[PDB]
Formats: sequence, C-alpha cells, structure tokens
Amino acid sequence: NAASLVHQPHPLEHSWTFWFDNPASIRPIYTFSTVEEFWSVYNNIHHPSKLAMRADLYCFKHKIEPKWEDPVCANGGKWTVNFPRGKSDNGWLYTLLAMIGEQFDCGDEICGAVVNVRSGQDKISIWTKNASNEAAQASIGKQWKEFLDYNESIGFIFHDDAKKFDRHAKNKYMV
Repeated sequence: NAASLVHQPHPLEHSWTFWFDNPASIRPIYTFSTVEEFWSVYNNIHHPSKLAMRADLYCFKHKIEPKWEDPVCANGGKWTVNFPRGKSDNGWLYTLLAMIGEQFDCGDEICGAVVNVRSGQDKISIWTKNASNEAAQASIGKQWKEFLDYNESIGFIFHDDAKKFDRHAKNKYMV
C-alpha cells in the first residue's frame, strides 16, 4: 500500500557490511543497502572516539571479506591516514560517505575501509584492489585527501608486503 510509497528507501549502488575485531576473529555485525539503513546502523555502532583500545571496525562491500587472502583483496593494498586518538570520528564518517555514495572516480577499485583505534594515533585505511595499477591508486589517494581536507602525505602499502614484513612494510606510493 501507499505507506511504502511515500516513505521509500533510497538504495545504494552496493550493499555494505560492518565487521568488528575485538581487543579469523573478525565478525560481520551489520549489513545495509540503503541510505536509511546506513544511518540507522551508524547511529547504533559506537563512533571510534568511544571504541575500546585495539578495536578494528571495518566497512566493506557485501561479500568482500576484510582479509588479505580474500580473492578480491589478494593483489591489493591500502592507503592510510592518521588522526590523534579520539579525533578520527569526522574522517571516518567522510570516508564512509564517500565510499557508499560512489564518489571516487576509481570507485571500482575500492573494497572497504577500516578504523584502527590505538593509543596515541587512530588510523583509517581504505583497502583497494589491483595494487600494481599506480594511476588508479594515486587517484584514489589524492581524491581521499581532498575529501578529508587532509594536509599531510599518505602512503599505500601492498597487502603482499604487509603479509611478509609486518611493521616493517614500506609505502610503495605516496601522495
């Protein structure tokens, strides 16, 4: 009946799923496919300023698992930004909105994002596919900086390098 007609949800291009790792143990917690479901879920998950130390909160396209070994992610990598502890809520929200709104020019390459809550600095990363496509990666990085008003350099780390070297993995690209 007209009830659904006059209050119709606004579908997203993709479905997305939040995953959480507490402080193989990464679990899916909320899926959403519309703008209204996004805000409903976002308003019931803690913002990073109220997540516990060592928490990782991921938002990935439906059916991409946030693991280096996932076949979509395997040859990919990540861009990373840093924020002071407890000062990452706005950057997280903008990152989410840019992703789910398909605002990136090379938005095909995006897998998802994650916020890592740590003492000292919080980190946010966008995970992408096809690490070796430097042009596409640089487009994403540059465009992300512009969305955030971020004024520092940001680096891209191949998943292959993060797996092999650990803390010691270096940035392949910077922008």
